[PDB]
Amino acid sequence: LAAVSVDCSEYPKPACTLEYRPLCGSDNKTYGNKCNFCNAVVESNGTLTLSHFGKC
Repeated sequence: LAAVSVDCSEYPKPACTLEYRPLCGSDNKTYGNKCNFCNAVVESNGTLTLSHFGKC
């Protein structure tokens, strides 16, 4: 319960790297890592956002 969100002003990128940082959007959508979650923020106008860092 807070405003902890990642930044994706450099997305989207053609490479996710492959790490594993499951960021759950504020709608409960798990994204493998920051880039996968950041590609949703970029293709969503930022209407996604997250509610908690981790898997939903």
